[PDB]
Amino acid sequence: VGRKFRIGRKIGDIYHGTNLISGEEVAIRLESIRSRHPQLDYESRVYRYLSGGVGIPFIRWFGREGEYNAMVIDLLGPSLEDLFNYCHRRFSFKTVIMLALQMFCRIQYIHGRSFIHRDIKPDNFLMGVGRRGSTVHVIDFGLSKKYRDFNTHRHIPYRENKSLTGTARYASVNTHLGIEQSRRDDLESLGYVLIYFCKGSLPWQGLKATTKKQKYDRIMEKKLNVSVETLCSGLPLEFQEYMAYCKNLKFDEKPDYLFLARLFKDLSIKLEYHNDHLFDWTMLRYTKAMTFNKIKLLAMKKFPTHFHYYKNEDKHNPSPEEIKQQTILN
Ligand SMILES: NCCNS(=O)(=O)c1ccc(Cl)c2ccncc12
Repeated sequence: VGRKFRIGRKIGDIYHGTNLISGEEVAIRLESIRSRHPQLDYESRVYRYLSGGVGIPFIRWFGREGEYNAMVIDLLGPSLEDLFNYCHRRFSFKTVIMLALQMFCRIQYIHGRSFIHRDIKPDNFLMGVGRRGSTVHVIDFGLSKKYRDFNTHRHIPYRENKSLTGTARYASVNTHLGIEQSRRDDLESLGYVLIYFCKGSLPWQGLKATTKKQKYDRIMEKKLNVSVETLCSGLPLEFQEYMAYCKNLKFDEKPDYLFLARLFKDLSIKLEYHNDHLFDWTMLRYTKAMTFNKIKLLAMKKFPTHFHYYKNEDKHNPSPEEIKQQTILN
């Protein structure tokens, strides 16, 4: 039903859909007019302005279908959180770095297009269905705002006392303080996600509360009490360096994107990694083609170079060479 793709299995408000014209697969969402505070049309406009860039979902059609407005995107495979779960909530350093690299360029592009995503969670990073199944795409711009005016490139004025949006686990510290969000906050959230991929957990998730605000404040307290080098407890120098730079950015200040890109790329070169686009889930699926704790042990012995991990008890800054000894182990 609908115009003019047919919606099917629920993957709501997101449903699996079929292009009747071609047979192409379609991810289609419809909002619920008029409650509560629907914004789908605005998001569709954001997509339209952002189109042309890599890792940007393509809106086939947006309009009003029957009662509800509908947005239509081509299918984009699993999120990085679903792949996170598929790899037992832990990524190898090669995957994390490669994900961080593409994520950098995607987020850079958005900032180049004068916007900021302001959500940045693994749930909002989807891979793709086919040939573009190696690329990383970005979704949900419902909270996105343009930070600089388009022609004049003038930054939006400084504001405070506002609420936080939207997920506290990956939220910036400044956002908890009710500070207007700049580019720096997108990058800080990104850093939180990278640690989330390395360790598999964050110090503030899994807390106790009686109300949303009390929940946010408790996460806020934990984030303030945790040092930068403490949360990068078993991670290389570049991981601390990234978070240090991002938290020390002015509101108006634009990030030196190439510096953070080189930061992770040089770390990759130190570790003798490559942009093979061979991720953890890729090689895990391949070995499984021939619980899953067995498969993981097998895949490591097959590709000893690729799989390097984080040890949960370590309070340490593992040298590139130290980590490269996990290769000779497997
Ligand atoms: N792996 C979870 C799948 N996410 S999904 O199908 O609901 C999905 C949600 C939201 C958007 Cl914007 C999409 C875009 C393209 N493909 C799937 C999309």
